[PDB]
Amino acid sequence: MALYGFAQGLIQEAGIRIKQLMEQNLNDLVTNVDKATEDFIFDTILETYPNHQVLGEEGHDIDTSKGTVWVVDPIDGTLNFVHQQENFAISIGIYIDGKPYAGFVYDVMADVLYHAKVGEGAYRGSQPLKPLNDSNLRQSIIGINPNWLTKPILGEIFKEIVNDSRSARAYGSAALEIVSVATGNLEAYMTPRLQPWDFAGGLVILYEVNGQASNLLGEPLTISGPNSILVGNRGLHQEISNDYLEPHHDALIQLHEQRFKR
Amino acid sequence: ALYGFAQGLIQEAGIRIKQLMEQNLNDLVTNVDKATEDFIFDTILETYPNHQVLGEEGHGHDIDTSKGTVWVVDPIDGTLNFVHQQENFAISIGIYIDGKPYAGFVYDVMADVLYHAKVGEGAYRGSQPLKPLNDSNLRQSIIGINPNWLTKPILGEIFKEIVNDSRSARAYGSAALEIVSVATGNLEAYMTPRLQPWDFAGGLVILYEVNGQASNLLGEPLTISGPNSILVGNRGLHQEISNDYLEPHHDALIQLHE
Repeated sequence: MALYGFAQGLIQEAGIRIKQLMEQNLNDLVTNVDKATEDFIFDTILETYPNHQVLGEEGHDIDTSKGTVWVVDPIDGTLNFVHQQENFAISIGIYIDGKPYAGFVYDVMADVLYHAKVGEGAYRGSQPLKPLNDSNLRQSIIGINPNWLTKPILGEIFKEIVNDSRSARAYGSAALEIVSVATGNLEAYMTPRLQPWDFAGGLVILYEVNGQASNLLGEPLTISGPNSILVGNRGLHQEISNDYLEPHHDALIQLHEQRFKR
Repeated sequence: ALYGFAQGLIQEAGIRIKQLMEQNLNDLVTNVDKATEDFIFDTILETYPNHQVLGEEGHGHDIDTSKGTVWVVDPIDGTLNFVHQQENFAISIGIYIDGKPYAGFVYDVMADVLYHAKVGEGAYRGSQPLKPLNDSNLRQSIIGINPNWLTKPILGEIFKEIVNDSRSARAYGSAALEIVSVATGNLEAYMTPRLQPWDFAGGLVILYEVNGQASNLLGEPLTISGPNSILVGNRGLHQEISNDYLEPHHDALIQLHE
């Protein structure tokens, strides 16, 4: 539990430093807080575990299958931060020899840390989260940014799933949206593009409550590269993938290759 | 005093919803909505016999909302959020005198935050005053709009271009709290093609008191006489969205509106 405990305190303490920076200043603050927060997180890890690797948003050619890897987003939801001064998270996923060990998403402005060690359950603070139950799409609320319904091809494909869902939401922080699936606040969430540091922490929490995650082609998520994202309770993950994205697989493959190849 | 009375009243309504959720441990939302509206209605009339109540649960259907003092109330704004999230829903109460705003109240029940305003006297988050809004450019603005409206044949095109130019979009699923979100600065604009009076009435007073503006999609003023489309924002991007993006589609909107 040692490294887990170190991560937990570190992320909370980095949250306190984010609020201190916001106080002093009472689109340039967010860049500055983003760098401050990653340099603190990087330096504290390096001081204590000198051989650990850090895959970070702020930039810190890394083979994520070898040794211990911290994948960090200092501020996930930067626009939320700039415009609302809340609804943004620090996110930390920790992986050992390519394999998930622990995940953390810290809602800095509510002081709520979501966290999970692989195998040991998922938590909101000191309260355990319950396993997820299956839903049908017809009774589910889903997370999806309205901007994706405007895009060529992607638009038409996401329209049907929006149409069948009961309703749709979008909160602007991917790590917090994936946690909203883990807590049952959304039955599913999707986006065509996310960096590893936006899903790594959230994914560990999701998996402890029996949720599932894939990309839009049903392929597993890994921290080796950016990807599209579909997460949900088992049941309706399989309905969205099987009945709504499957009939459009070739078009999704083409989008995927255009976005990610090379 | 009428203002203070409504403040105490909306909070007690919330305590009772919290009680019915607590005791229950999708028929819940239906019964809860009824008991809250009946509580609100019985408490208004018992102190103010001569007032009326235009209610989501069905009190005052077709009353003529221009005569006298009129309480326009939604007990659970965001019924889907209530069912699925047990949070992100609000009680909304607008008080209108002679067809004109007097006061507004939206109570985020699970966060225990009351947003309130009396015409001419400022808007509040509990006891903290809310700052007046500044102008934003559309390209630097976050807008609130549900993805669903982008699926519809004529609407989807009418909103497309405004989603594209805007910096990003969000959707919370409670119109009363989305309007309040425009009044607090968490959103720069919010829009939808259909909303009942009980879902905007309380929110509009809060907004007007921080200098935001509100109209329908055709730039016409909103009233409590019936359903309408909605566009709220700070002044500059209200004007940017209406003038520049909505105005070209007036004839299609005129048609949708009837």
